[PDB]
Amino acid sequence: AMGSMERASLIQKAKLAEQAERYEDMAAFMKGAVEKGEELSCEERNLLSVAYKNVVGGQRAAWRVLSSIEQKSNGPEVREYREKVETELQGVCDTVLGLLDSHLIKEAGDAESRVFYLKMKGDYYRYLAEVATGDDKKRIIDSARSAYQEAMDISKKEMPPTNPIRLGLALNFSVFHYEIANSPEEAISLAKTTFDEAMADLHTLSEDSYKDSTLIMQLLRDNLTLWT
Amino acid sequence: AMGSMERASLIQKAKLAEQAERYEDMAAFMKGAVEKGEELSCEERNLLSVAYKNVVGGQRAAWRVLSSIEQKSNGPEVREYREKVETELQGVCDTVLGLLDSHLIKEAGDAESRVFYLKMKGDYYRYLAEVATGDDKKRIIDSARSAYQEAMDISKKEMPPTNPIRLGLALNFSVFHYEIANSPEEAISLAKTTFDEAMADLHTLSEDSYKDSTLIMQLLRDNLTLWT
Amino acid sequence: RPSSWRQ
Amino acid sequence: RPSSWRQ
Ligand SMILES: *Cc1ccc(-n2ccnc2)cc1Br
Ligand SMILES: *Cc1ccc(-n2ccnc2)cc1Br
Ligand SMILES: [Ca+2]
Ligand SMILES: [Ca+2]
Ligand SMILES: [Ca+2]
Ligand SMILES: [Ca+2]
Ligand SMILES: [Cl-]
Ligand SMILES: [Cl-]
Repeated sequence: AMGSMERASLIQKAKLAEQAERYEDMAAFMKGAVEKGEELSCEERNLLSVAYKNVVGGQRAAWRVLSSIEQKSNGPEVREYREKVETELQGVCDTVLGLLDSHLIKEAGDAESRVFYLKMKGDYYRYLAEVATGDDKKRIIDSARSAYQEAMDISKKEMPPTNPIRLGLALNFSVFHYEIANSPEEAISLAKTTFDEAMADLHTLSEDSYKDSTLIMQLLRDNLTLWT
Repeated sequence: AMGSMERASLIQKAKLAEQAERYEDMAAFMKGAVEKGEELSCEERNLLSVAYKNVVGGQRAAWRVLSSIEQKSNGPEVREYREKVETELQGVCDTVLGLLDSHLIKEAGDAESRVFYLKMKGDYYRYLAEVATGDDKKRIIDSARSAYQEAMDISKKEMPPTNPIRLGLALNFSVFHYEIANSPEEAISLAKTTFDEAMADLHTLSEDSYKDSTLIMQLLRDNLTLWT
Repeated sequence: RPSSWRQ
Repeated sequence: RPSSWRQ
C-alpha cells in the first residue's frame, strides 16, 4: 500500500509515527521503505525494529492475558479470541520474517547489518515459538536457535564485546535458552560470560558508548538476579 | 463483520478485549452488539463508551502531537500524516454518531440511558470540533452544544445532582465551554454550580455511591483550580 | 489540557 | 518474565 510514497517520505513519516506513538503506522511505513529494495542504514534498521517490536509486544501482552484466562477456565469465546489474537501475532511475525528473507539478510554484507537482521530473525521465531503447539514447534524453536547462533558466531568474530547489538543479541539468546529451550543453565552461563567480557572492555569506550553498553549490561544483570 | 456472532459472545469478548487492553477489538465487538438492535444495559453502555473513548483518545493524542509539529514547521509529509490521522479520527467519530442515530438514542426511553447517549453525542461532536477548520465548523460546534444541552435539561429534571452520569456530563460540557466555545466564564460557572450542588447531596448516598460521586467531583475541582 | 471524564 | 532487549 506504500508503493507510491517516496522512500525518504516513508522514513520521515515513520519518525513522525514514533513521536505520535502510532506503532502500527510506523511499521507499515518502515515495511514500505524496506520494499523499495535498497539496504537500510543503521538508523533505519533501528526504526524498523522499534516499530515491529512495539506492535508485536502489544500482541504478546494481550495473548498472555487471554492465555492465562483460558488456562484458568480449563463456552468457546475465550479460546476463540485467544486464537484470533494468536493468528494476528503470527501474521506480523511472518511479515517481518518475510522482509528479512526478501531480501534484507542476503544483501547485508557488513557484520553490523547482518547480525542485526539475524538477531531479528531469532526474535520473531522466538515469538512464534511462544505460542506454538503443533507439529512444527520443534522446527520453529530450531529456526530461532539457528538464527541466533549464526548471529553470535559473526558478532564474536567481528564486533567488540561491548557492541550494543552484540550485547542485545546475547541478552535475547539467553532469554531464548531460559524461556523457550528449557535450558536455564545455558541461559545463565551465556548471560554471565557476556556481562564479564563486556565489563573488561568498558575501558576502551567513550562516555557515550559506555552509557549505551552499561544500559544493556544492567538488563543482563537483572536476569541473572532473577535466575540465581 | 460481527453479524454472525451471538450478542452475548460479542459482549463477553468485549470484556476480554478490555482486560487485554485491545480497545480497537473492544470497540468492534461493542459495535456488533449494538447492531443486533436490542437496547443496551447500563454495563453494556459503559463497555461501549470505554472502548471508543480509548480508541479516539489515542487518535486525539496522536493528532495533537502531529498538529504541534506541523505548527512549528509553519515538505508535505507532516501535513499529509496529520491529515491521515485526522481522517481516521473523524471516521471513528462518524461511526459512533451513526450508532447513536441508528438507533440507540431514539429507543432510549429512560432518563439514564437517554442522557448517557446524548452525552456521548456531545462528546463525539466535540472531538470532531477539535479538528474542524472548514465551512461546517460552527455547525459541528452547535451540534455538540445542542446534544449536551438536551442531556443537561433531562438530567437536571430526572437525576440527583450526584448521579455519576450527570456529573460527567456537566464536567464534559464545561470542558466544551472552555476549550471549544471560547466561553471560559460559562465553563467555570457550570463547574462550580455542579460541584456545589453535588456537595450538598452527598449526605443521601451510600459509601459506594459517595465514592463514585466524589471521584468525578475531584475532576471538576481540578479544572476549577487550573482555570482560576 | 483540562480534564474531561475519565476512568 | 525476564528482560529481553528494550528501549
Ligand atoms: C537488539 C538491539 C540491541 C541494542 C540496540 N541499541 C542500543 C543502543 N543502540 C542500539 C538496539 C537493538 Br534493536
Ligand atoms: C461519562 C461518564 C460519567 C460517569 C461514569 N461513571 C462513573 C462511575 N460509573 C459510571 C461513566 C461515564 Br461514560
Ligand atoms: Ca524515489
Ligand atoms: Ca550489501
Ligand atoms: Ca442470538
Ligand atoms: Ca426503550
Ligand atoms: Cl474472536
Ligand atoms: Cl500519510
